[PDB]
Amino acid sequence: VLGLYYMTRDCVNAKGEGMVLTGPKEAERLYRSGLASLHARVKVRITEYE
Amino acid sequence: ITVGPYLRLHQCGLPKKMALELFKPFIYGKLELRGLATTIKAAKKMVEREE
Amino acid sequence: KPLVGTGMERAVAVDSGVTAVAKRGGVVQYVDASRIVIKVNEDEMYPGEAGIDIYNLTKYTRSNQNTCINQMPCVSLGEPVERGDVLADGPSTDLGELAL
Amino acid sequence: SVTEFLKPRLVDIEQVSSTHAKVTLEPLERGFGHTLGNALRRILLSSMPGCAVTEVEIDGVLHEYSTKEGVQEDILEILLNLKGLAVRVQGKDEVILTLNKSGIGPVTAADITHDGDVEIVKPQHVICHLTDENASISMRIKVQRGRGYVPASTRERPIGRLLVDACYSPVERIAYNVEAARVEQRTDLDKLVIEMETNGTIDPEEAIRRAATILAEQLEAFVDLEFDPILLRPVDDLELTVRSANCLKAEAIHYIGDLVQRTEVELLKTPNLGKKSLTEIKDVLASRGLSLGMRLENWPPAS
Amino acid sequence: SVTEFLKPRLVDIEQVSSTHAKVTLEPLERGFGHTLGNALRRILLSSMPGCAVTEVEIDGVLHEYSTKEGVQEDILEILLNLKGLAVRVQGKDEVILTLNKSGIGPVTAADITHDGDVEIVKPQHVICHLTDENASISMRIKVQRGRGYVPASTRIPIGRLLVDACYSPVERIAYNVEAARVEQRTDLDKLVIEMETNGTIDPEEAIRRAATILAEQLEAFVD
Amino acid sequence: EIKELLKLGDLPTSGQIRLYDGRTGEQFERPVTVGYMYMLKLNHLVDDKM
Repeated sequence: VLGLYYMTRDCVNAKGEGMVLTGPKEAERLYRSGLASLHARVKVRITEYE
Repeated sequence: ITVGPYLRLHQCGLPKKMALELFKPFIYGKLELRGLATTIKAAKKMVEREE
Repeated sequence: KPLVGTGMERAVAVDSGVTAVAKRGGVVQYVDASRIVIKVNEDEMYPGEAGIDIYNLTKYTRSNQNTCINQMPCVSLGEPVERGDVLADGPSTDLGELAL
Repeated sequence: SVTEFLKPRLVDIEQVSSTHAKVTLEPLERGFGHTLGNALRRILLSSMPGCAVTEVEIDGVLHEYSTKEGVQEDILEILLNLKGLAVRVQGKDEVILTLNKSGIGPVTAADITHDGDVEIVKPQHVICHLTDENASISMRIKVQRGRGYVPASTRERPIGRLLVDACYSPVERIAYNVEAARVEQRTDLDKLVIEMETNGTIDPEEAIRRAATILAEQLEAFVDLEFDPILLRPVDDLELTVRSANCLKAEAIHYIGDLVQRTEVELLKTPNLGKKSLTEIKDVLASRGLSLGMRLENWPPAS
Repeated sequence: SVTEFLKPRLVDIEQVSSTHAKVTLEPLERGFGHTLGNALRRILLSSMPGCAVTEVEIDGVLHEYSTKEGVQEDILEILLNLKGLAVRVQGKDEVILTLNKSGIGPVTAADITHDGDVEIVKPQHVICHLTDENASISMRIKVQRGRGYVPASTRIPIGRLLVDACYSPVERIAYNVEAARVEQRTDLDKLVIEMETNGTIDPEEAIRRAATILAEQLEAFVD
Repeated sequence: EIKELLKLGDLPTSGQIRLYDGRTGEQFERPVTVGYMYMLKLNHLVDDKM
C-alpha cells in the first residue's frame, strides 16, 4: 500500500513536468532513464476498453 | 513461518526434510513402481540412507 | 559491549557472581587461560602465610539450559590489581561490563 | 562519429598504502560510467580468488574446546586468529606451513618457518601469547587456494586435527565515482575512479583484468543466441523343471520381470500348467526374494 | 578449477509477436543474473543507434498551439503521431521528406513521398485525418540519426516545431531473476528478459547488438 | 546533545544519509536513516521447532 501510494501522487514543478507522451511504455522508458520524475504531471495518450 | 515474496497465490514453501517424512508411503509406492526396490524393506533402507 | 548503555552494566556484571573478582590486591604473578595466581601485597598479608591467591577458572561447563559457561582472563602478566577488580570475564561480559 | 564509442583505457594507478588503491579508467562515453562501475564492483566483491587457512594441528590439543598450559588464549581464539592470516602462495594450490616457538612473549606471523613460494604480507599479525618461560607451541597450518566462502560444516579424520572456515575473497570493499573527463575538445566524456581496499594479497591491475575477463566471458551466450539386476537375468537362470520351462516358453516369458508381473490367477488358467508347477515356480521365486503379482512401469527396458 | 564459472545451457526464446520476445537463460552463477540483466537494460535503454524524426514544419501553422482547419485532430496529436513513425535510413544521416495530400479520410504513412534510400516499415501508421472535402495538408519532415532519447525541451525559425527524438529502436525492455538449480548446487540464478522493439530490428538483433557494444568496451582489459 | 555529538564526528545532524542500491547502483530517492543498534539472539531456535 505504501509503494502504490507513493508512486501514484503528484508534485508541483517536478522534473519533466508538462511534456506529452505516447503511452505508458514511453512513461516507463523516461522514468527508468532518469529524464522524468515519478510525480511529474504529464499528458499521456491512453486507450481504455469498455 | 517466514515470508516468501516471490510465491504465487496458490503456492507455499515447504522444507524438504519435512516433505520426506510426510510423504513417505507415497515414496515407497513410487520406488516400488519403477523397480528401484523389489521389496518393501529395500525401499525402507533406501529412504533411510537418503540416497 | 553495548555502544549505548545506561551505566547499570557493571553492577549487574559484578553483583551476579559469574566473574572472578580479586579478594586482595597485589601483582599478577602468573596468568594463564585456565588459572590466575596473584602475589598479594605485603600490608594485606596475614602473619605466618605465603601470600598468594589462586583462582581456578571454569572452562566449558553445562548450564541448566544446556548452554556454555566459560570464563576468560582479562589481565596481563605482572600488572597491579586492587581489591574488587575483575580478573576474568564470565558468559556475556566484556571487561566487567554486561554484554548480551 | 554516430556509431563510434571511445574505448576506455587504464590510465592511472595510485597506491595510498599496502591495502588501499585507486584505479582510473578514461575515457567513457555518456552512460557507461555507472554501467561499467557497478558490474565491476559486483564482480570484484563476489568472485576474486585468494588463499586461506583451512586446517590446523597443534601437538598437545585434541579439540578446540580445550586450553593448553602456558598459553593465554583458548584454542578457539587461536583458530579465530589464524582465520585472518593473509598469505600468498605462488606456485602450488596447497601448502603446509610450520610454526615453532618457545619462551615468554607474543607469537606472531613472523615466527612461521621460512619457505620460498609462500609470502606473508603482515608479519606483525599476532597469533597468541606465551606467559611461561618453559612453554612452547608447535603447529602445522594448511593453506590452499579458492574463492568465495566455504564453511567447515559443508565440506575418518584423525583425532587432533581442527577444521577452520575458509574465506578466500581478498577484497574488503569497493567504491567508485564518476567525474568530468577533460579530453582535448569535448565536454561529454566521463572518467571512472575505482577505490579498492583489500587484504594485500592481490595486485589491483590483475584484479581489474580478472573482473573484466569474467564479465566478457559471461557475455558470450548473448552474442551467440534402471531396474534391479535380478529383474534382468534370463528366466533360464532359475532352476525350473522341464515342464514348467516349456509352459513358460509357450507363454513367451523370457525374463524374470515378465514372469514376475504375471498374477497367480492368470498363470492358473495357463494351459498345460498344473498347480504343482505353479507352486514350484512360486517356490523358486520366493527363494530369491520375489513374488508373483508385482507391478512395474516402463517395461520392457528396451534391451 | 578456480577460474571456471557456469555458463548458460537452456537458451529458450518465445516470440509473442513479430516485435515482442521473451528469452530465458539458465543456469548462472549467483548474482550474475542481476549484473548481466542490468547492464543489458541500461545499454538498450540509454545508448542504441537509430534514426528518428526531429523537427516539423507546416505552412498553415505558425506556432505549436495553433488550430488547423479541415483536420479532425489537433497539432499536438499530429506531433504524437509523427513521433511514433519508424523509418530506416541507409544512405545518409540527415534526410527531408514531404507529405502533400488532399481529400477526405485518413492521411497515413504510405502517402509520404517515396524515397528509395529511406524506408517506412509501417505504411499503415496513421498521420492525421482530413474532414473537409476542400482540405489539403502540406508539411515537411526532418529525420536525423543519433543515440538513445533526446527530449525537445533540451534543445530550446518560425514554424520549426520541435519533436522529441527517440532514436533507439527499443520500445520496452524488462528483466527478472528467478531461482535455478543443478543437482547439487541449488542457489543459482535464471535470467528472463522480455522486450519489444518498434519493428526496425527484431529483439534478438537488439540483444546481440547490445552485447556486442558492451563487449567492445572491455577489449583493453580482457586477457 | 546528540546533534552536537554528531557534529563533532563530522556526520549529518538529521541522522539520515544517502544510500545506494546494491543491485543497480541507483541512489534511493529519499535520505535513509542508518545507525547502530544492539541486537540480541533469543533462545527460540528453528532447530527445535521443526
